[PDB]
Amino acid sequence: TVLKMTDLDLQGKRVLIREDLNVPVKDGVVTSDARILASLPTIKLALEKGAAVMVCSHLGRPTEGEFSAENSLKPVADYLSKALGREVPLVSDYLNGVDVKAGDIVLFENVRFNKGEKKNADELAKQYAALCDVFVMDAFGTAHRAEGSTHGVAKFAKVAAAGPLLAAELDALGKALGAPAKPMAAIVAGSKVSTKLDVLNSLSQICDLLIVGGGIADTFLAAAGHPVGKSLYEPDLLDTARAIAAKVNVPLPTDVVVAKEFAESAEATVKLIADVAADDMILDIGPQTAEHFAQLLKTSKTILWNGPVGVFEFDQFGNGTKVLAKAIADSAAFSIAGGGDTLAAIDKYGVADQISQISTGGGAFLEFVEGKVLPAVEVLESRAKA
Repeated sequence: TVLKMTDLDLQGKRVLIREDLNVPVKDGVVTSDARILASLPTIKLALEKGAAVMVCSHLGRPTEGEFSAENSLKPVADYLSKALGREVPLVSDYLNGVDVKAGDIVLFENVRFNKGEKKNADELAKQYAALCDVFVMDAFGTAHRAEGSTHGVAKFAKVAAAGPLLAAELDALGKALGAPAKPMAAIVAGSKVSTKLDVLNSLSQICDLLIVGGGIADTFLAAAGHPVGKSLYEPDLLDTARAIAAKVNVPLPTDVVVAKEFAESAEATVKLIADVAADDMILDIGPQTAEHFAQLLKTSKTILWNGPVGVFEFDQFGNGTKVLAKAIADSAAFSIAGGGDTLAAIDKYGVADQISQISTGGGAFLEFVEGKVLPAVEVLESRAKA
């Protein structure tokens, strides 16, 4: 339970809003704005509520204590000025005081230039908190970090609350992971079981079908005694995968698309799983597997989508993910999706409108799926109780 900015009285109050404005930038220009688009209703509501608004965010992982022009938020100030129809100044020196009136908005320079940001320094947290009456955390994609402007500031601000976007992401994730409508399917892909072990084990206690992809799928295929050829798997994790497959239904591919190499002389071939050669690379699920998986997805009432099932930027290895994306788009289930490759797949196959919730903050998304405490949410919950 956290305080909500929407439930607050903000008229004439100085409001520091931590947004996730960490967008691609090239040559001083924003080249994609999904994170900014998502945050703008928060910014607009605070202004409508009578606030003096200070927006802050990170950009990249610059060196603390230096100005790095490539990491400056000036392109986001340019963008916000055109989006809001008003000059939105970038404020490059603010920890010692900033002049902002009710009804106005400024954009702080990159919080990660500040010495003490990454390690959550009290001195820095207190300087943030001194600039405002209310601190609002609205950046779910950084909620897994205890940093000066994501966590420390909320220790010391007079009032500390969640923003509308943070609350909405916690709600949707709570919907999919708290007690989901059954049956619940999860798709988890990646290069290694070991690197997503916490995700897999958590979902094993939550979902009813666990569709694995990529190198995770190779280890499950190996653990079942299937040949995976020249495809990455972890022999040491074989017992773990078998334990996971004992806890939850993990359907395995019945057919796959293989190639020996990426070359103009190579052909992409569908084989049954038993016929994978020792020099074949497993690069997509096969058409029978894709049909079976699609039928499973359209029977589910909840879908967690965390990964493609093939190297889909190659069309010869894209059928599995195309079919699965379309199935999720057609399915009656509440679907949530997260992870960079997943969003790329959603964009490529044009199903974004048909996904119930698309999380843009991968790392914090996975931590929430794993059952981890999110420090940014934790500090908000402690403030509310006290």
